[PDB]
Amino acid sequence: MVQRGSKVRILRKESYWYQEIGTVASIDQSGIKYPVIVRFEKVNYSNVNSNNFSLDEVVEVE
Amino acid sequence: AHTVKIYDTCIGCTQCVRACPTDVLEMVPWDGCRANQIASAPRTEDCVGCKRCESACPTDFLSIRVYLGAETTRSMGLGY
Amino acid sequence: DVAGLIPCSQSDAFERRLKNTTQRLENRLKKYEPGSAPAEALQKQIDKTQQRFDKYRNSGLLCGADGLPHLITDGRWSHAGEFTIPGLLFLYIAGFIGWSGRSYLQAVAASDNSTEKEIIIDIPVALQSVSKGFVWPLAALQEFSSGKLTARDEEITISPR
Amino acid sequence: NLPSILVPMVGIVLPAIVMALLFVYIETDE
Amino acid sequence: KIVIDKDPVSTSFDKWAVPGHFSRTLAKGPKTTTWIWNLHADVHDFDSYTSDLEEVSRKIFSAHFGHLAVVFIWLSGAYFHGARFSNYEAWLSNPTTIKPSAQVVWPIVGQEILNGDVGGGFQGIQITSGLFQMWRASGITTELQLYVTAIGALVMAALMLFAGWFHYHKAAPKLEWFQNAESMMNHHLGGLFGLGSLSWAGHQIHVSLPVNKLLDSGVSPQEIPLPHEFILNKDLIAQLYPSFGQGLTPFFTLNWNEYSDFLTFKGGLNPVTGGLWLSDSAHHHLAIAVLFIVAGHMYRTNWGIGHSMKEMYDSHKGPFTGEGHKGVYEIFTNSWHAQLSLNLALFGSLSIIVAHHMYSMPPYPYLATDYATSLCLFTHHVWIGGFLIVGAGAHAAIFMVRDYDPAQNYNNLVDRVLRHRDAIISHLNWVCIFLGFHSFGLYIHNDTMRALGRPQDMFSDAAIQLQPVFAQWVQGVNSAAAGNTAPNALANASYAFGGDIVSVGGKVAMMPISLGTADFLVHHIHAFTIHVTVLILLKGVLFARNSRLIPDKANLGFRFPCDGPGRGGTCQVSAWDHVFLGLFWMYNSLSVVLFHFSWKMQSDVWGNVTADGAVSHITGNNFAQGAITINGWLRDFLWAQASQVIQSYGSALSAYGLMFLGAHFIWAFSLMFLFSGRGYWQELIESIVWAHNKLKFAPSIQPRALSITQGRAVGVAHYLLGGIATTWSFFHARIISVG
Amino acid sequence: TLNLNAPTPIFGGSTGGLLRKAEVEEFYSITWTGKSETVFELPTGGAAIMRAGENLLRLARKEQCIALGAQLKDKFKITDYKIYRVYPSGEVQFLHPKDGVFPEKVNPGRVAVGSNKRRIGQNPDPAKLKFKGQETFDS
Amino acid sequence: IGHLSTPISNSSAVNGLLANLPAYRKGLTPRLRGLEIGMAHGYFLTGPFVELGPLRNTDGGILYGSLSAVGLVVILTACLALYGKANFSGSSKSKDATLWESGEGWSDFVSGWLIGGAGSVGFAYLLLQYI
Amino acid sequence: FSKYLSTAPVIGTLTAFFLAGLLIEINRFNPDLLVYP
Ligand code: CLA
Ligand code: CLA
Ligand code: CLA
Ligand SMILES: CC1=C(C/C=C(\C)CCC[C@H](C)CCC[C@H](C)CCCC(C)C)C(=O)c2ccccc2C1=O
Ligand code: SF4
Ligand code: SF4
Repeated sequence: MVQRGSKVRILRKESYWYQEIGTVASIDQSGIKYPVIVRFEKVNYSNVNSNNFSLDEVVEVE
Repeated sequence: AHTVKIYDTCIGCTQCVRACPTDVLEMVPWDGCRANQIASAPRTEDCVGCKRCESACPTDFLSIRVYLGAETTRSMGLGY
Repeated sequence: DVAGLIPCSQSDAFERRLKNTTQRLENRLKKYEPGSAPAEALQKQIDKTQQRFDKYRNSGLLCGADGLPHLITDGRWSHAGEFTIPGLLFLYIAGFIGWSGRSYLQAVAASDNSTEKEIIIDIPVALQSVSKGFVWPLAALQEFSSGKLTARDEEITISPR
Repeated sequence: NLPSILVPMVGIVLPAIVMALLFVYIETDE
Repeated sequence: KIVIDKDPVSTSFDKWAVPGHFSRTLAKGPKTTTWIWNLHADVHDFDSYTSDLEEVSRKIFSAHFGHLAVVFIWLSGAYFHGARFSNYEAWLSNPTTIKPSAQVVWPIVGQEILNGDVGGGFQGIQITSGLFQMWRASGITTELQLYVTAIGALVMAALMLFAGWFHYHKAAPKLEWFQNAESMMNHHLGGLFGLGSLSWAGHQIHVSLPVNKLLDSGVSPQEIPLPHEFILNKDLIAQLYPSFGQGLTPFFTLNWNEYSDFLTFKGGLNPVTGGLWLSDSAHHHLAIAVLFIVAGHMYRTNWGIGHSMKEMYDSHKGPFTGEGHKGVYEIFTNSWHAQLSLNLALFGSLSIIVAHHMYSMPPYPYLATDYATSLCLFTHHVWIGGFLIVGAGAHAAIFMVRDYDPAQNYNNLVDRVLRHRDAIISHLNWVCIFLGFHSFGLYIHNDTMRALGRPQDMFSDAAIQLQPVFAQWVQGVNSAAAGNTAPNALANASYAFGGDIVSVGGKVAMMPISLGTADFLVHHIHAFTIHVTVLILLKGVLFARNSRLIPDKANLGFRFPCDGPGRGGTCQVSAWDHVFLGLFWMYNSLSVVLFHFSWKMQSDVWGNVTADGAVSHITGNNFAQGAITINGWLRDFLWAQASQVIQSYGSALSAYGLMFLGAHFIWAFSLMFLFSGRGYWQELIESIVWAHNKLKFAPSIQPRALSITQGRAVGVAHYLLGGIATTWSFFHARIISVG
Repeated sequence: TLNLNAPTPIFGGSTGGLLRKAEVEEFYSITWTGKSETVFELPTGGAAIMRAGENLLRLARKEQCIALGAQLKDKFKITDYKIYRVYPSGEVQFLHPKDGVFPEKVNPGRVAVGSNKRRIGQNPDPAKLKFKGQETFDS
Repeated sequence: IGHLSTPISNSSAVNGLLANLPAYRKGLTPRLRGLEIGMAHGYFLTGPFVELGPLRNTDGGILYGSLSAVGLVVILTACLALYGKANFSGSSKSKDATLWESGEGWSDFVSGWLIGGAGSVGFAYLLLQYI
Repeated sequence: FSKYLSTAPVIGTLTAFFLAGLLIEINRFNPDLLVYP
């Protein structure tokens, strides 16, 4: 279980920020798949900084 | 025709639909939640393959993909 | 004498390059007025030539059949000043500029706006990294031993497999 | 003498034949 | 009506800190490294971020002051280096023998070998800019007059730079001060062009003509009185052309015939120098002034009399063309790009007209015998002119994307050209293919005929003749025109059409450039290469908004790389990419014009004259039978005349040899950007960010590959720089040695 | 339906439109009501004038209809554009709005065509689908 | 309206020349209109071959030049046969039903181009070497 | 203006102006340094 503000590492192998550190901005309090919103320092090639991940793709390195 | 497949990491952002220049895409309600949406491509025969729907998807490594298949007269974008 | 290369003090092809370089400048001098300003600039050019042939004769260089000084990199210590000595002189200077820009970026990245400080360069943090950059052959030794010079592969981003 | 017959045969005539069967084989249809 | 604003912009350094301050897209910080190139791309494009035409035009006005500053700064350096570091004083005593020179090179690592034996008691770089011949025609005899002019340009540079600060920060004019085109046309015609040619006509009479009358009598540059003495001492201006003793009473009483000795119509070349007669050019700009001052009283202002350009276009409409020119005035007083493209078209079209009128009618004394300068003066202004014509097709395309309004343009002359553009482009498409076959294929025919041992079947002068009869006739009506249809002129408009050989020194100043079978071929190569260059640029203009392929190409922009790999692939569809492709074709077109020029003159025109009168040219009349085949263009021109740019190592021409190979590098380096694409490098950089992220020092400004539009731009920039600077080095090292 | 005949805009021009492809198979027509007599750019060349109308325009491509149908929604705010594709020498009537509403708006009763119940990193290798009729993205 | 209306578009001075050429003329059968087309093009095609040839000042040049021009017509008979083999497959009908739209006569048109093409090449050989 | 001189193009130029002029003045008093003597 990840909470907001927690510094996570992404295990989604397709992501631009795979195996990189980001801070969770929020989690969605419903049963929606991919609820974990992580904000990253580094922008991807579409110059965005957020994505929706699941709890299986993140860890709790804090 | 080019194949357009929409993956489940979509968020109902509606951005790829309004960036389509040939009116391929549309928004549809979702089954398991009945509140959020997803894009859908019921008119893939109209698809020219411009990949403007991939330039508008906000998810990291976009939820809608375009695979350039066989080239008909519509997908070649020919006025003749 | 390592590859049939005679030294340049007894190499006659090298001593004949000097005879033709000054003869191509004395005939360039022979037409001008002797007290003029282009006349003295050719004698400054003639004597600058004589200061490179006498600099290469006494340095013990190796001239071939053409008469040009060849360099020998296998590094021998009798020919150490060709590549080994300015190469060591190179490697400290390049590693100084290398470790300075690396120490600058690690200091800047743990701040509020890191990308801002790459455009406008913080002269405090820039001159700090010069102070941390002069000690780099010592500073990288305890940096590599501490485990914080490199990163493990679970921390870097990597293309999908 | 055989060069004078053979080189305008495969230089001109024989390409014009194989261009004809190919162009019919391309633009035919089932 | 002058209307301004008082202090709209403060004079602060708060925005000097932040780069990218002007736009909402920038100044947030570079998250990637494209921002470093996004900043330098859209700075001087004021129209994008600022959405007020009043604010846009104030930026544009005060910026030309800054460009006026850098020209004056550059002009002072032309005058300073002629004052200090030149042999201009020794050159006036012997202008044929002594090579013109400035730019002494410092005694460092060996580049003081470039300070060569250039003439007299001076050592420097033999320059090819013609400033020595321009200052002699201006009358300058000592270096003090060059030194004060270098100071005079720097105070003028500060005057323009202060005026750009003043007219944006302090007193910026409103929009209505800029939209007054009739008062602007009135002022620039009579004032800038008329008084500028009236006041220069004053210099050529009082200053240039007296000192040149004694210089072509050949006394000394020291014995000649200073040019203020020709204003003060009226007895001194009476011993040479004694019509100054009557004053301005021939002028006001219309008895202008008394000025028949310093306002002539002699019209030839000076037999002592090989330049135009200065009394012709004195009479010239005086006649140009009155035509320009009178024409500046044409357009209407706040005094009622005068033409209105809005009502000349209304009721200039035919039955073919619908509503006529109705709307082109309102387009031209609102679009800054349509004003830019048209003023760029005829600035670059003029710059090639300047090149053609200056080798054949050499305006300056000892410019014609200076083959080292007359070729570089031609090849410069041709090259300057072709860049500006590409900027015409560029800025006409930027007009179409955001300044074109369909509501203002219904059935006018912009609408009706955008409605039959498929008829314009395809008929332009055919005429390139017709000209490419029937001009280049006549070289391919002549290669194949001379290779097969069939020299009687090619197109030559001893073969199937293609004589240029429409140009040889025009050579006849202009060579026999002095005395019959221009009866007051003593000699022809030029010696290029027909006339004697003017021989100044031992060398040809000018001689009749004949036309033959080879000249038919190259002039149709020129007709072909221009028509493709038009075809790429005009396709970009007419299809800048839409096509059958992309119907919303103006919604995507003037400068975007592609609409994707669909519709078969839509790479280089935008209006910017046609400007990018036309740059090579402009490079392709102009480089043949300069290859045509450099060998036409060396074989048929330029050369030496013996003591009897026979001419021996430079390359020896080998343009007639060599320049009809591509092998003769390779063997007798590019291989045979680059024998001075490669045998130049170890001599004073060595920096031409180093610029030769060094520009082959930058040309070939450009193909790395042109042939390849971006997404290779963006995954190659992903291996180099890793090897920097491994040692924990990867930059926070994330490294990106150059964009698709930038990678095209950085590849065309090094392409032109690589080939022009090769042609720069080949031309300079050749004609300095032989001419 | 297409309501042909409907008045063409007052145009008279455009080499660049509706050539021989239209008479054999598949041309398109966009129909709208323009609430002025104002000028608008065509995808062919630029002007016509929109009628009071019932305005109709026969275009060559569907891509040219949505480009014009975007201009009427942008510049004139007339979003009532209703494109078609013709009969016997054409294919399919009533192309847009396909379900009585714009595709960016949600409408129940639509079915998610081309949806995938997986991500893109969960796509199989092509070696697993080698020598089969399956493709590496279809489900 | 989709087509542009210039003042010289639909002019009767050139719409009468189009309606009377043997490609649009109403009274002709495909054997006759192939002959009229073939007689015109074969007549001028021997023009450039006899005056611009590899051999022009020979015995010799009028025959071999005209031998080259019938060489083009026998090539272009194949092109008119191959265009009819390809574009009229099954004699593909269309909306107009002319010689150019559906096939319907096409084997006679190529022979008509063959007869008139080889005729006027040889007919102009008479007026050049003789007459 | 001092915060302007800390920006990348100017401080990329004046240090390159410094490092070039370092190398330029070296070759004037110490010409033709092939090897270490
Ligand atoms: C590779 C094979 C090939 C061969 C063997 C030839 C042979 C020839 N060509 Mg070349 N040509 C070729 C390919 C070839 N061509 C290609 C690929 C090009 C494009 C680069 C050319 C471009 C070219 C030009 C522009 C010309 C030639 C000409 C010639 C003729 C020069 C000698 C001559 O005049 O005899 C004298 C003989 C004659 C003048 C008449 C020959 C008999 C004619 C061609 C056929 C008679 C018709 C016959 C009933 C049926 C058709 C048979 C035919 C298709 C073989 C010779 C027949 C010249 C020529 O005369 O063209 C006809 C000429 O002007 N060629
Ligand atoms: C000297 C005092 C001074 C000061 C403090 C300012 C300050 C300002 N000016 Mg002003 N202005 C001035 C004089 C001054 N200006 C002059 C002399 C001119 C006439 C050129 C102008 C014309 C002008 C315009 C049109 C605009 C400004 C603007 C500005 C504001 C932002 C500019 C900026 O931050 O970029 C600083 C820019 C630089 C440091 C680059 C200067 C480039 C110079 C002029 C030419 C360099 C080319 C050179 C020849 C190099 C060639 C290549 C090389 C390799 C050889 C800032 C308040 C902008 C504004 O107010 O936006 C709302 C704006 O649009 N100024
Ligand atoms: C030298 C290399 C080269 C060549 C040959 C061409 C040729 C052409 N370019 Mg290209 N182009 C080039 C470099 C070249 N370009 C480069 C580097 C760029 C990137 C900037 C471009 C970008 C470009 C643009 C943007 C455009 C062109 C266009 C054209 C065409 C102009 C039409 C014409 O006159 O054809 C005449 C044909 C020739 C001159 C070729 C000579 C061949 C001889 C005469 C005939 C061949 C002999 C024989 C019959 C061969 C057949 C026998 C065989 C089959 C057995 C022509 C095909 C334009 C176009 O297509 O518009 C119509 C156009 O708009 N090109
Ligand atoms: C080589 C190449 C690249 C890679 C080139 C890049 C990334 C440019 C980077 C090179 C410059 C020189 C980096 C400059 C870095 C610093 C500014 C250096 C500062 C040094 C100071 C001392 C001045 C592309 O991105 C590309 C894209 C599209 C088509 C072709 C190509 C292409 O050919
Ligand atoms: S484009 Fe992709 S991310 Fe955006 S709404 Fe459509 S499916 Fe979701
Ligand atoms: S490729 Fe283009 S046309 Fe096809 S769905 Fe995506 S945006 Fe629409």
